[PDB]
Amino acid sequence: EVLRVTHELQAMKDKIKENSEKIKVNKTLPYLVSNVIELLDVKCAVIKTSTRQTYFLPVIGLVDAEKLKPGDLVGVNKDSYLILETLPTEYDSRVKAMEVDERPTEQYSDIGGLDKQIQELVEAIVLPMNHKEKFENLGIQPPKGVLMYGPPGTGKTLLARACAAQTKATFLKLAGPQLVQMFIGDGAKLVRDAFALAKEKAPSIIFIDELDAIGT
Amino acid sequence: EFLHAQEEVKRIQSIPLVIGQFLEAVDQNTAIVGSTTGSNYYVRILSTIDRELLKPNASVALHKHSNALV
Amino acid sequence: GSELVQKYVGEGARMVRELFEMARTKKACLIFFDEIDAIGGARFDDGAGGDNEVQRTMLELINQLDNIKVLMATNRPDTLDPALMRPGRL
Amino acid sequence: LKELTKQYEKSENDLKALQSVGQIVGEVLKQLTEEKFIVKATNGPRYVVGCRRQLDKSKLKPGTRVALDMTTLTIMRYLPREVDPLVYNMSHEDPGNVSYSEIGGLSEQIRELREVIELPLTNPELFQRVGIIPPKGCLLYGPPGTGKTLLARAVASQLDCNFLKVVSSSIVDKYIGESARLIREMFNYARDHQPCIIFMDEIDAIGGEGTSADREIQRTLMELLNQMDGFDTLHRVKMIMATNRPDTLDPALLRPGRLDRKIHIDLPNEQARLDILKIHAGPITKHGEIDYEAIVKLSDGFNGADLRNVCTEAGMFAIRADHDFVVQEDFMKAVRKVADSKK
Amino acid sequence: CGKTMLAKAVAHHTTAAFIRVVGSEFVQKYLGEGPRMVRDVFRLAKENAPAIIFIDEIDAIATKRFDAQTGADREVQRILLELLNQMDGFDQNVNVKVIMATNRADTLDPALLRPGRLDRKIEFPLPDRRQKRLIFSTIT
Amino acid sequence: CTKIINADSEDPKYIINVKQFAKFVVDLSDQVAPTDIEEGMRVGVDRN
Amino acid sequence: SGVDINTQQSFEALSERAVAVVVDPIQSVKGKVVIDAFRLINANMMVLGHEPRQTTSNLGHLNKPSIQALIHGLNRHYYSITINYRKNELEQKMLLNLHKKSWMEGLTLQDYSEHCKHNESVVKEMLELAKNYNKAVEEEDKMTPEQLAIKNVGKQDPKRHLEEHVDVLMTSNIVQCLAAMLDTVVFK
Ligand SMILES: Nc1ncnc2c1ncn2[C@@H]1O[C@H](COP(=O)(O)OP(=O)(O)OP(=O)(O)O)[C@@H](O)[C@H]1O
Ligand SMILES: Nc1ncnc2c1ncn2[C@@H]1O[C@H](COP(=O)(O)OP(=O)(O)O)[C@@H](O)[C@H]1O
Ligand SMILES: Nc1ncnc2c1ncn2[C@@H]1O[C@H](COP(=O)(O)OP(=O)(O)O)[C@@H](O)[C@H]1O
Ligand SMILES: [Mg+2]
Ligand SMILES: [Mg+2]
Ligand SMILES: [Zn+2]
Repeated sequence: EVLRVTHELQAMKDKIKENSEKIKVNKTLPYLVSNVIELLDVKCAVIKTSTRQTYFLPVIGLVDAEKLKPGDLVGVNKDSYLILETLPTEYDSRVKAMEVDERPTEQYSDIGGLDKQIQELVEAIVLPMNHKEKFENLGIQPPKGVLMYGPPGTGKTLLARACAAQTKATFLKLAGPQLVQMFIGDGAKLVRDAFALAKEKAPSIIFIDELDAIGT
Repeated sequence: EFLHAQEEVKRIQSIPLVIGQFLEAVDQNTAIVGSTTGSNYYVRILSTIDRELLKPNASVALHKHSNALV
Repeated sequence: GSELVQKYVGEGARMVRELFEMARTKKACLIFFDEIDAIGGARFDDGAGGDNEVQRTMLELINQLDNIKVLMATNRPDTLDPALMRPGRL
Repeated sequence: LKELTKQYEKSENDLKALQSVGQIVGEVLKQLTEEKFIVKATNGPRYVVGCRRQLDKSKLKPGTRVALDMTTLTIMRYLPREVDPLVYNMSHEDPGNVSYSEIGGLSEQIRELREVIELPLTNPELFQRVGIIPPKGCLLYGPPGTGKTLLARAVASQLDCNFLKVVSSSIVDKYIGESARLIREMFNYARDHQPCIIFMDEIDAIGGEGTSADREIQRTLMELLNQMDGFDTLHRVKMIMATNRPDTLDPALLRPGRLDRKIHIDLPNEQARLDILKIHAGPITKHGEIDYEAIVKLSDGFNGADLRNVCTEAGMFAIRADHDFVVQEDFMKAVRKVADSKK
Repeated sequence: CGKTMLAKAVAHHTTAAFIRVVGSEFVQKYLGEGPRMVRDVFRLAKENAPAIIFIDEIDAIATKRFDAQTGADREVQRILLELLNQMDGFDQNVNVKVIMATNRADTLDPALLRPGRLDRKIEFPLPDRRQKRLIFSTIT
Repeated sequence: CTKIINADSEDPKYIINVKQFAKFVVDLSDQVAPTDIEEGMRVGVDRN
Repeated sequence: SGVDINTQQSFEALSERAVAVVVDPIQSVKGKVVIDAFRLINANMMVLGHEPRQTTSNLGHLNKPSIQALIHGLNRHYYSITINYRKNELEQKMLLNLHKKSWMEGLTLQDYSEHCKHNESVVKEMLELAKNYNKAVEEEDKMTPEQLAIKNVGKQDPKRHLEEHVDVLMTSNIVQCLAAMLDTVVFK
């Protein structure tokens, strides 16, 4: 009987081989890099291709359902517009270029007069990031962010690098005037990848200078 | 043959159909309607279509392939 | 200055970016923005229009500004953005 | 064999998928006849399109998203309305699950606001049995920071309805017509998403003469009063329009179907301070006994937000220390710094 | 005093195409959008004739003309002039009736009070001891 | 070439931006060498 | 295409009459079926006449070299071949069953309520058209009546919206009455 099981194994092995060869010869290249907007239930997703055209898919294609999530950047066929392979993100390379670790060391000795503001930032961050156990125990929710408003030349960028300097962290700087790209869906992808990268790394701070570029 | 010709004439109004705005009339059985695709085409006009509904703003329907006022 | 304001969106920022990149590639480069008021008007919110396009070009220029030396000339310096006139860029 | 069986069935589903082709997402804009539609692609031209036989004609109303075949150009199936955080208005903001007990010492004012707004939205049967059109709009006036916005969020949370918060001083823009245009867009927005709590901030900018800029405030005021009470749809949305100076408000802005019921919310009441400290300091871990009367007497003329800053700053003092709140001296210095440094 | 409510009743009782616009809706920014909106309103009344245009609170954009010294008053005077042209101009609109409601009746431009543009200047006074009885009876 | 995938360091499956047309995942022609195409540099692709 | 050109060349290697045909499913959406056969013409035959045909008369028949295909290369790299479809009996007869009705069809009485509604609607439209006909005929304006009959041609009142409508209503009425009488005769 073991020979019968072996024969079934070999037959289904060559069946797997032929279906795999069909899949491989239907994969080929190129793929249309498309961004899945959402996933409707009634195994079918609404894709917006990089060609600025949306195409509903009756079936998802050569991928598995729960792996796909709203916002996933995948590669689809140029004609049938069907998901072929999920494309890894890797946070591009520009996003990883903004984790700058040559912090010019704005020690609080290099910033004068902005003392109470330094202490207010260190009350809003640092201790929430460093000594967080007591912060959970108290029930004081630490504000996730601070907005540095002030007349130009006040030193907002300086104190930002300062509290990025003497308080460790990764300092993923995400300055606003950078976050405007004539390519559609690049700035938004930049922000989402920056936050995903901040999730990936150790305790860090996302810093956005001149928010008016996108904050209008 | 005449009922046949009328039948294929009606068939040209099948329902793959783009819509364009009737910009201007040139002369009988032709037009300059610009399609919604983004281009303006010098087209032909069906005889069955009455010319008095061809006001110079009408959102007329065009053949998908031949791109003619149908 | 006229070229740094293009019809298509984002082309002015790209223009200034490659201008600064070419300037950096050269050794001891000088840039002279004659009539800065064309691309240096005071910032205000005008999203429903093309004004923010040259606005974002100016913001990208400020980002580039803050061996390279930069020159700017204007007969109405009161119309320039205070951020651009601060002594970190000029 | 079994694992091979499962993955081979999945691979055959993939093989069938490879033959399957995509559909252009489109939106129906008109229905000429019972087999004719005007469907516009998301980014594309408009096509005269028919419907598949296994599809209900009625469901394809103007505005119904569809996914037509991209070769025959025929509708194959309907799609529900597209969802995305692309909304330009405050509706997507959630007021937060805050109860009426969270705001302390406004029991009478809370009750009047419930009677004015909660009743027409929850049980209109009383109002229709009496024979009166349900009241719409309540005006909360008081010192700034006293908690009118918190009250609005509490109502919007209990009623489980969408909530719009707007700074009325922001809506008056220098350019002509945008001030009234913002109110217009706000109201037409509330028409689509119902029921709606239209909480407007300090109205004295909008509500209450020989220059164009002054007649602009008149024009936006008329637009507002037309939006609340008048033509089109009398609607069911409610407004929690709150002000800081009630005498400035236009008398026409105070009418029954036009934002009646001037609720006075004065600075936290003498007994209300204790309740506010209980609700906003109780969450803070503190084993030590409290002399609340002493804090209340040391906090005279305080506003509701000040007590929350006292609690947060006492927590901060604890952060700069052991970690546990044990002593009243902390509440004293917190009150003083929320007294002198918040001036 | 029932100015808006009578127009509402007319709209509920008309076989024509009622087109309500508020006076504040014509005051749009981007000069050339308000007068263009007036042009669109009257044109829309034109194809779907017979049609009725109810312009409530016209005192916003139909105040007496004067020597405007900025684009601000120039644009509102332009809206008023476009109203005058479309209500009675070189293009006589037929089967297009206009109801217009104001609370002042004296700031209105004299050209707009002409008996060729606004023929009937109906006055809605405060209810007397007789009308108040009827209003109470109908509401109650 | 905005990104290099490097699926197995032998079939890199480069991602290319065609400016206005679209963004695609493509491979080299046999003529050009794998090491000549470095990230971010301008590349020339065929129409097909 | 050029790739199609090479593909046809490879097919011609096995046999020098390996035809290549193209079928466009979208243009052939109706009675017209756009299908043109092609065979590669040898690039070494430029010395002699392209389309090397001989005594015949069917070169211009059944088609005229299309503009849509001429610019992509016709009579230069590949030449079209006249298309002819072998359809015979016992095959067409099976195909006519696509829309053939049945014995039940032709005896149904339609629906009398909507039949009366349609008859009344057509009669009313005939009444308006007869008012128009009366106006036009009684006008009988004689300032060049031959030019009057050609300055008012827009598919209107005189005859096109005349008896053609009488044609349809009379056809419907006679068919319905004949079917009704046939049923009263056959069915008891
Ligand atoms: N409080 C301060 N102490 C020391 N140096 C300061 C201080 N404030 C500003 N500076 C200096 O002045 C300059 C201001 O640049 P910086 O970008 O830090 O300020 P900013 O207010 O954030 O600027 P901008 O708003 O134009 O982006 C820097 O060279 C900085 O070193
Ligand atoms: N009466 C109150 N009871 C409890 N908390 C209050 C009260 N008043 C204000 N607060 C606190 O102050 C914060 C902001 O108050 P806000 O609603 O902005 O006051 P206002 O509406 O008067 O401006 C709220 O988050 C709330 O926690
Ligand atoms: N004759 C009336 N009968 C009943 N209600 C009336 C009468 N006149 C005015 N009203 C009430 O006055 C309110 C204001 O409406 P109206 O006077 O038409 O608008 P406006 O104040 O702009 O003239 C309405 O809600 C209406 O119920
Ligand atoms: Mg800065
Ligand atoms: Mg009114
Ligand atoms: Zn081909």
